[PDB]
Amino acid sequence: DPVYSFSQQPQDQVVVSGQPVTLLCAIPEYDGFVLWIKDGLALGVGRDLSSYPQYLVVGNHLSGEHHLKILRAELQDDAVYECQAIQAAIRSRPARLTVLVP
Amino acid sequence: PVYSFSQQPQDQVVVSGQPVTLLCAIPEYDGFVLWIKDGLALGVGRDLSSYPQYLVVGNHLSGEHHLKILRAELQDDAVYECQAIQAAIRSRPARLTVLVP
Ligand code: NA
Ligand code: NA
Repeated sequence: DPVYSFSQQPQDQVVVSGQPVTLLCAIPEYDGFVLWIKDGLALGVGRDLSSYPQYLVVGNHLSGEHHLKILRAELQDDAVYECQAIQAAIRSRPARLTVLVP
Repeated sequence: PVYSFSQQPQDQVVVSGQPVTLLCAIPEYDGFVLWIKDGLALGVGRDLSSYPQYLVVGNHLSGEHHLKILRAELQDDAVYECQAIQAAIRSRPARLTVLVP
């Protein structure tokens, strides 16, 4: 089987516009590339999501954490997100973020 | 999108054992390009070192990021797309049909 497994995977969430949200992703003992995918499109490579001011990879990389923080949820963030590892060739379960607008 | 594909991959039928190239080009784009196979990214840019069977080829000066499958096998029958991170564009998906003797 895949040498690697996820220790944490992102979960579906309902959030309010303007609220931060952290989607969890962790892979123990894994020192390769991790990508976050939003509706099929990669947001960046590793911690470099510099094309998206609204998205930040956080968590303790020493703990194998690659959490996606959406700093201020807006309706455009209502999407399906997944975490995947290139060298490990594994994909997390997909997580739907529901954004509700005040 | 300030950027667009000059070439995108097309569906292709190939026999097991033969190489096959999937075209992808984005003129004047100096950001990241990824190849995606059945929803999974194969590498970043020219670094597809996790897969000895897949090489990115083509003239990078002309913005080409062609995927060369060196020796098609049954496990390579899949849907492929190329996509650009900073440009935030995805190509059309290309289905590679691999036929076996
Ligand atoms: Na960012
Ligand atoms: Na390779």
